[PDB]
Amino acid sequence: TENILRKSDEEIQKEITARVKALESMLIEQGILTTSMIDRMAEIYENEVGPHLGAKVVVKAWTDPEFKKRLLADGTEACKELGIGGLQGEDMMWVENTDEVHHVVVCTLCSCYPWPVLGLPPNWFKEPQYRSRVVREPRQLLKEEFGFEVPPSKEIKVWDSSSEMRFVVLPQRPAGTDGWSEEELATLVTRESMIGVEPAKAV
Amino acid sequence: TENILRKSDEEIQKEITARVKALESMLIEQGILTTSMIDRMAEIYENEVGPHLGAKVVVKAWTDPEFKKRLLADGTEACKELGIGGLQGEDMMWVENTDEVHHVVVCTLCSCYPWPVLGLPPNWFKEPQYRSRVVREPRQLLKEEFGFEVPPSKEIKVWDSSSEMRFVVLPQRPAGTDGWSEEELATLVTRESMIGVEPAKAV
Amino acid sequence: MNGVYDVGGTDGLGPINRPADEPVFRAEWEKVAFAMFPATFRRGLDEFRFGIEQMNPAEYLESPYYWHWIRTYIHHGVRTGKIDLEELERRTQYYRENPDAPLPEHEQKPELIEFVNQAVYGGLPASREVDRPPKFKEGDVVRFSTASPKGHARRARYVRGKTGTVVKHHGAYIYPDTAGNGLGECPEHLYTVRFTAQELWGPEGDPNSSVYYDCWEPYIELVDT
Amino acid sequence: MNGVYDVGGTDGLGPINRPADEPVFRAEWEKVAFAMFPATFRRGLDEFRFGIEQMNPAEYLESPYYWHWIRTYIHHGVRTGKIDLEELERRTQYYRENPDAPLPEHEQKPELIEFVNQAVYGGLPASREVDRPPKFKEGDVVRFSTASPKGHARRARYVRGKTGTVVKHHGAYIYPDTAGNGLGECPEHLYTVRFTAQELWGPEGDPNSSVYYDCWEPYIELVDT
Ligand SMILES: [Co+2]
Ligand SMILES: [Co+2]
Repeated sequence: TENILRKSDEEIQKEITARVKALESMLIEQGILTTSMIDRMAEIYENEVGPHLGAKVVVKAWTDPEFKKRLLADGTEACKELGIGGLQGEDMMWVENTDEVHHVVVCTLCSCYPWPVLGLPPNWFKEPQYRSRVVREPRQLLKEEFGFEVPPSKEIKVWDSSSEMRFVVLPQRPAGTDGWSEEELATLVTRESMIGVEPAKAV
Repeated sequence: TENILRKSDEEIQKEITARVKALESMLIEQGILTTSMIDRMAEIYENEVGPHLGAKVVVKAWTDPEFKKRLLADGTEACKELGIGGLQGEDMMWVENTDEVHHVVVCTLCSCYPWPVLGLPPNWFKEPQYRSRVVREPRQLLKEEFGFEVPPSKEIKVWDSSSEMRFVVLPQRPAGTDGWSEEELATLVTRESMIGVEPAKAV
Repeated sequence: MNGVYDVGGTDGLGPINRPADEPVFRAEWEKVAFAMFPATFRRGLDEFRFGIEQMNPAEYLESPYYWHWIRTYIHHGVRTGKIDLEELERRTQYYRENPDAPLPEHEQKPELIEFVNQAVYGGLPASREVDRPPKFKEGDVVRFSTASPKGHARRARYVRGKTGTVVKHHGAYIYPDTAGNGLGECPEHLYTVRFTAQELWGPEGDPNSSVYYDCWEPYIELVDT
Repeated sequence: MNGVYDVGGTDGLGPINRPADEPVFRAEWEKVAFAMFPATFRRGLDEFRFGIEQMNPAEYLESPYYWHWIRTYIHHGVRTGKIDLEELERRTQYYRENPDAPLPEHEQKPELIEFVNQAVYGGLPASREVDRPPKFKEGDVVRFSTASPKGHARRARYVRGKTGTVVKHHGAYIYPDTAGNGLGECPEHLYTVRFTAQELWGPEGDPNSSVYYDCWEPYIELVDT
């Protein structure tokens, strides 16, 4: 939004870069940061951990009703059955989209997100526009920002992660996918479908 | 406070000046602003209306107990007895400092101030630091910002002007001023003493 | 609306910046912004507030105060179509580049001066006479509404749902929840209510302090007379 | 604390800015800020949050997200004296002027890599075993405290004093009101509570919506089982 007091993006980027390199040079001299530790972290959430992991959990719960029941009883344990877990997903509770109930997830206090199944959150999730409005106008927010009309009779449940418990949406299986393979069904599970801001892809 | 995104004060001033002259040139062409109307307003609150007016009300209530009772019953009517009133002081309620009670005044929603007795408010009154903290830590705010220790047994009453009613503090008469003239006592009444952030001057 | 502008009880805004003295007007542009308050209501005061409340909050929190007045005027201008926003940008750049360029030629208007002196010394009273008598009276114990309108209102978040004691009935006044939203005056009875610090903040409140907050009749409901 | 960072239910922040795609890291500096989360707790996660919450709000609301992490690290560094603030300013200007200058020579450390892989795939669980049993159970109707600590807590203003229904007991976890204020873990039982939109916002709330908010035991008191 327009703010006449604000520097240009380019000027902001240039100032942040210098402040960060300066702090980094001090942490390195203290021995608590190294270039290799930085690259390993970047490498992990750029290539290893990401929403493709959460899609596997979704297609398994879609095609395996016993697993789905365990997913909904205890999300951390069930995702572990697929070797999926760890940092910022130590406590995971998955919640099921139905014909009667739609779920959407948010961290109004900061940016809490289930990193082991989704990776790091997109910037709109961590920013004040989504966080402030979704607990208060979920139905319009979904219509206006995501093109997603949730009928006024359907209940919208908003999960605000004020604790280390992380909420992940299990989206409804799209119609027209009977008997599809797990890899086929995965192409329909989006990051957005597991935040609850979109359904899984149609067709 | 430090904000790395913020332009320099000089750059902010230069940008505001241009935006204001631009808006002004448009309002003038619409005929709703003129240079003479601007100068008259500036002239009034630079030279005519100011806290010297409120000091007269204070010294009268100090030296006239019947007037003081009318001041506290209906502030607008009593100030009118001195030909003092008008814009942003249509409804005035004055409140009395005692040995048991100290009063402080604030507009947390914006900047409401009793213009006819005080003039326009200082910038710290209209800014978020004072407005946010005074309803919540009045005692420390008075100590830290104004050097004013209000003993923890004394009750601090904070008046938040959420309506057109304007609150004005009647400060306690300083000790050691028995029989002083009205002009002498006026030198002790400050703008700050009628906001409640300071007592009237000592000695 | 639940704007950040509603700063009562917000933590972490920092120490007060108070110079020892300052002038009424720190720059000539501030006089122009000021003169626009009286030029505005000549939309009322409530709508004028609502437009400041819809500012960019980061802009609101750090800009010079009278910039808020410039913003609220532009807000209503473009909405009522009286200010063409594109012409205004062109004029801004023009004056960016030629800051000493003259203003447009205009006739001085005597009636604008008489209006100014009239409003300043005569006032613009918001008190109104209504047909219903007051619902509440001194010493009634009342509860501030937990409603949260999306438009303009005077319901500071830090009192919503709190319980206080009615301290004074003032008569009836312009009602902000209609006036500042373009829905008319719809006058309502006005009361000062007293809230203890401990009711407002919990144990973190000063044990010997209270806050007086003005409530319009629809804001409060009886708990005990 | 009552920081502006607690944005749930705030009005007027504007439309969402969402590009169609974006990379995980938009600039190399963001990777450096990110790597500082794991370098921090090697102070816990709660204290890390508290330092972001004490930022300048206008800075907080508009800066790139990972700038918040840089701020919270500097906050704790100067406080614990581990970051000399004057050296840091000199280094900033140095890198302002020589942005391609090398970093200081250092030994790579194998144990920092093993720590990283350990934290990432093994996790850093906040669940703890406590000696007292839970006070509350599914279907209990509870009221969220109206307390307002000045330090760190997880009491979003928009639920304080609201009434909800306990939905699930999770066990006990690190308690933020002690942990994020340097007062230890002091583990407490954790519950998900359900609040209707209408309890939260009044008539302005969606008539078919509810918000689930996690509450630690001291946050809530019984109204009805
Ligand atoms: Co978060
Ligand atoms: Co005000």
